[PDB]
Amino acid sequence: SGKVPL
Amino acid sequence: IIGGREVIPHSRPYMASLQRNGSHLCGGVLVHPKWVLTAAHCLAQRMAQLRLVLGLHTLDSPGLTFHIKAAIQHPRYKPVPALENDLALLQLDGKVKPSRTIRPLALPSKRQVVAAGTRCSMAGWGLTHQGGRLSRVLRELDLQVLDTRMCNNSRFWNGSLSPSMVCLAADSKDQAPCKGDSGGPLVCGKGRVLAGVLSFSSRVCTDIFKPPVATAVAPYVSWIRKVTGRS
Repeated sequence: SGKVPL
Repeated sequence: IIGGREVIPHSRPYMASLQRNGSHLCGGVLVHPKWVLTAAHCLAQRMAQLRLVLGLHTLDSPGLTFHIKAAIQHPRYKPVPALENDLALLQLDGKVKPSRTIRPLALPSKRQVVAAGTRCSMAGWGLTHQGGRLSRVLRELDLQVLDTRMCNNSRFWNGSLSPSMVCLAADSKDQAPCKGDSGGPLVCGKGRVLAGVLSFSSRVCTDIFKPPVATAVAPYVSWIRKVTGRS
């Protein structure tokens, strides 16, 4: 789905 | 960091703020007098405008500023959607002289394991609320390592966490690293040993079904030593 970089 | 605590000033002298035109972008860890370890996805930028600032507590404050001579991304870095090997080493354009406010954190053994249950913490200047703003002061948050298999559950990270990734949870549902916090170090145990570099979460920082994840340092220690030239 959605890995969002921190 | 959402729901974290202000650190004691200079209590984490290995902290780096990676900044673009004076504006904080990601944390880093000083791992050598000439090298900051950080997250690779942080360098999707014009380097000409990036600086590393050391010894900071308050974000708008001088600290000690370095230009970057080189940004070496892990050879097998894969950006989103697969955020694999999300590490870069940044070479400072000077050489840090260890002092009370600025000092490298040692790499762990190459055979360190970060077992489920390990008590750790991390630090950063990242967002304090969803859709909010950066923290003015360096903050910290206790995190515990979660079982990777449980983190890979269909409702959680759905099979997408590799063996090199460290799945993490705060003591409370409303505490989480947030934007600006990636690149910063995860330190574990009583000896507060370097164990990871924060990487990613989901778009909502406190989403309980998408726990934050850090890249484990130990499997990359030999790459780091090769790059830094210090065997």
